[PDB]
Amino acid sequence: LVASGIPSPRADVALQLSTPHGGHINRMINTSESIVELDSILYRFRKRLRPANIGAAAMRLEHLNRLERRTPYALRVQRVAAELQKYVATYTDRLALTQAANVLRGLSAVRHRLPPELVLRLAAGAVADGGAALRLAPDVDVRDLCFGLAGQGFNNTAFWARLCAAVLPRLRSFDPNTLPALVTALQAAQQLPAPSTPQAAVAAEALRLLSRSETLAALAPARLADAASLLAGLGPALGVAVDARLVEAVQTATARALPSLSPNQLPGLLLAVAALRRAQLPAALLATALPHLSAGAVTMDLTAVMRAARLLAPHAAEPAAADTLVRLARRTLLLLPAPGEGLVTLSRVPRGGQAAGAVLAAAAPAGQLQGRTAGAVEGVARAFAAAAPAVAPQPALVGELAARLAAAGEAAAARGLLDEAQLASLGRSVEVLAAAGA
Amino acid sequence: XXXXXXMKLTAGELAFPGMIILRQRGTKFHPGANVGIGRDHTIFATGVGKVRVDTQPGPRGERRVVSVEPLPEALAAADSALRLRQVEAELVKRRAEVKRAMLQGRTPLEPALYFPLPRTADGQLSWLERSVA
Amino acid sequence: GKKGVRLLVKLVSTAKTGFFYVTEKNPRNTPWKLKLMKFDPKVNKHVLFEEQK
Amino acid sequence: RQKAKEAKRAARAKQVAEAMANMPKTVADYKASRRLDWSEVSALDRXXXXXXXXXXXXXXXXXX
Amino acid sequence: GIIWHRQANYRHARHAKSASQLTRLKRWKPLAPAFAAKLRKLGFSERYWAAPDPQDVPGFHSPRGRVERPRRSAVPDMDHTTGEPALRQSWQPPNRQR
RNA sequence: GUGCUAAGAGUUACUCUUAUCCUCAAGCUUUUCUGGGACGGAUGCUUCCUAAAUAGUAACGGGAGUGAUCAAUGGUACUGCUACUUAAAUAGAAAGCAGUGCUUGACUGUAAGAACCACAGUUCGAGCAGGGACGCAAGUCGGCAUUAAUGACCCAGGGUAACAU
RNA sequence: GACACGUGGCUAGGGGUGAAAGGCCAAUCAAGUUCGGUAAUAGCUGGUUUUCUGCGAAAUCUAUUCAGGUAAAGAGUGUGUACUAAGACCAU
Ligand SMILES: [Mg+2]
Ligand SMILES: [Mg+2]
Ligand SMILES: [Mg+2]
Ligand SMILES: [Mg+2]
Ligand SMILES: [Mg+2]
Repeated sequence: LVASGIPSPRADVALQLSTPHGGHINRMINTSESIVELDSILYRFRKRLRPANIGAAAMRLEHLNRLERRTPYALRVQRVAAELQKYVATYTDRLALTQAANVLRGLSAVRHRLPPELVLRLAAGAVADGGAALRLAPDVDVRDLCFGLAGQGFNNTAFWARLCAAVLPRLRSFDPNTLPALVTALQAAQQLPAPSTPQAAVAAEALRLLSRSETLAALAPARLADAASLLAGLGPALGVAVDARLVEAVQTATARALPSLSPNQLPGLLLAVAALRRAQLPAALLATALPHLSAGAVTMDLTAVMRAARLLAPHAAEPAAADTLVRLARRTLLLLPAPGEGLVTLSRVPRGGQAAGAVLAAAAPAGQLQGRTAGAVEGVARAFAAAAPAVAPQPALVGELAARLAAAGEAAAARGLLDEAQLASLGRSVEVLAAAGA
Repeated sequence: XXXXXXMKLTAGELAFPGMIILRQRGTKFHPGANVGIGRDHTIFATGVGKVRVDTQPGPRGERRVVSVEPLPEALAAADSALRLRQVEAELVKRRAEVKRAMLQGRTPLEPALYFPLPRTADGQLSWLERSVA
Repeated sequence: GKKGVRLLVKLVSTAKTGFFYVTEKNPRNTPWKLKLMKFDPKVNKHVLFEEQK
Repeated sequence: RQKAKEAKRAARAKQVAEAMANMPKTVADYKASRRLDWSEVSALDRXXXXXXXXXXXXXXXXXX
Repeated sequence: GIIWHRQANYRHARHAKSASQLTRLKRWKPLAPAFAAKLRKLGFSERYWAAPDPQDVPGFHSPRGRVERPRRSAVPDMDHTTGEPALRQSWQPPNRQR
């Protein structure tokens, strides 16, 4: 304890940092618990950084940006991303597959696109052999490499052919939850055509691995949501079929993995199983996932309340569905700016780590109007026009909801984020809601 | 010398555990809820909450009781005792991260020596090396 | 002071391993050999401690 | 030299184990010698702490 | 690059101190910034309390010494004529040189 | 070092070795505050007035203390009575006055956070682990209602532990 | 005459000589002069040499063989980082 107001040294951090071993900069990076703390660490050692430190810094920037709920397009994140991009340009042929996968995933998940010749160098360096880089690297490195190269553009379809030819013999030795990231990375580029063939072959063998029992009950939660979405989206096109063994296994494991999903992940999984049964929402599964949907609606972003409102669109007369839908109505009322905040004040927003961007999500929730929520207010408008008799008991609530939907639509159309088809559908949904509101 | 003896955190000031509320000679102010009292009658907070100074009937006359009232957003996130301890722990951890962000790595927070682990007992964290049988 | 005959003296453990406590004592007002049960960290059990110089 | 070291370690471990086995009798002896509430300084009996100091100092001189 | 030191007031006279005070004095504290700046400029870069012996490493031992003789070192040095210019304000001329 | 002296030794008066009174010749020390200097006085710590209603605030400015006591005057659980407890201030239906029953927490390893503060240090400290004490429990106990009785480091000595010879 | 003078000689520096004065020993002697160590040392005194532009203190406090010295804190400058603030005022 230095000077009575300066934090006393923590126990485990001092025990980890005091080593005879090397690795001090990477340990300082890994104990940085916020963003300009990491930037001050990168400032202190900027004449001392090596490729391992650049990979660790990119991964830690990714984790700290997701750890708060602030946007990746913030200036702090983009400055750290460009500073790491300088060292990536310096060491562009020295980076091994661990470090190249680290910098690619870290700079794609903060949505900072590298120059495409640098991405070309960084992928050709991964395949400048007889595929020997992809046979000495573990499954997580291949997953991070595929996720990073699915971003940064780079739908080269010749690089992906040799990557999929290198990873196909090794794929059944992979841990069973890195497979959905591989299939998602193949789908995210312009691979898997007819909406070349080793890519579809490794996607088919990955979905054959994911479809089986005794592993689908052994995936981690929130990996089964993406696996169920990928199966429901790509089953009849290439791989497994309608069969009730898979749907029974998905429902059984979904009933067990309910509490371990964050509220932004539940409606994706339930729409995934709804799409699975169309290749619906069966009995006594909605009655145990819907208390979770009501308890997760207090902290739930606007595209997630879209997915939950579309989920609760085809039935509204049930009282549990009705008050769940009015809870989503109050949530959409809360996080969408008034046409005329008062929850917390903007002067006291934390610059710290844990959920500081969530406090910035309140305290004038305007300014979170990116393009995703710009189309998503139209989607929520359609989903609430579908669910008439659940919210229609509350007249002033649905009137103020229509007012805020129209105000956000006008504002984001003024910002250039909508077009005339979305504006017309938004107008139809807001006039339905406003006619129901009086 | 100087012997500064006064009240440090006034009423309505947000407090965190360990913060000295007032330093006095003799119990001019008496401890209340979520409040500890030291050897020299120092009043220190044992909970996250705003300080409240209220006057109550006393054995000699007009006792002033210093207390810490927990936040209304706490006791809503919180059997109850375990839940309050978990809520307080997260607030204390968040305070440290915010303070470290505000002091931008310009103060010597942790040892980070080139030495073998700073002497560790079975419990660990001893700045005292002790030989082991 | 020189008028005050109270001195510091040592309390050696019965158990073994020579762990000790140093506490002061008046010789005149206590001509006992001072014996108390104190915690011994070597054995982690309470044992007795007699007075030796 | 290490055989002599392990012999010394075993010898000290043996003596501490034997004294730890003897130890409950030692605390009982000390507690009994401090305890005085029986057979007071005289048959007068007439004040408990006054009679529990003169005999205790006399026992301390006897058990010096 | 922080210069650390052990706290003083713990070597002796521990009977006259409270349990919390003794627990507090076992900890180490960093040097004050002004003193640390002077030591850093003077060139102080000591990574260990004492230098590790090159011997005692397996395979690196004395040809004829069974180990070596340690030589415990003392720490007094202050004279206004010859030793430690850091510990004197000015230089004293010598005493008549016989 | 120098002159005599003492005790051994050699050639066997003289010479050598060692020691030390009293002489000779040297070498070193021989603070500071101060309505000049000298003289006298003082140089840690605590409290009250100055000090002007947060804190803080000077003068060889003005009045009291202190360099401890106590194996109980410590801890815990109780029993009677009521204007004292002390250096002063703040306080105290017990933190007062008389008692009892057990005990040693007058511990081991730590401690977030603060008061303070040039630095060194100083002060409070909930909580965790160990083993205990008292109490049916509630819960208190890391010395005493608090603020004084607390001299760094070096050096020397003791117990124990590891390594070494 | 315990005299004066002349010509060579002797006593030299921690030493000489002195009817004894801190006297004399080549016009600065309670330690000669010259040379060397020596570019001794001086917290003291004096001095520090062309121009323009921008910013701009302090004489408080703590410690000190220390109070005309030094070091730390306060107050300055440049550089960096970062807030519509770890800021200044005013209102309730
Ligand atoms: Mg003293
Ligand atoms: Mg020793
Ligand atoms: Mg000479
Ligand atoms: Mg001024
Ligand atoms: Mg001065």
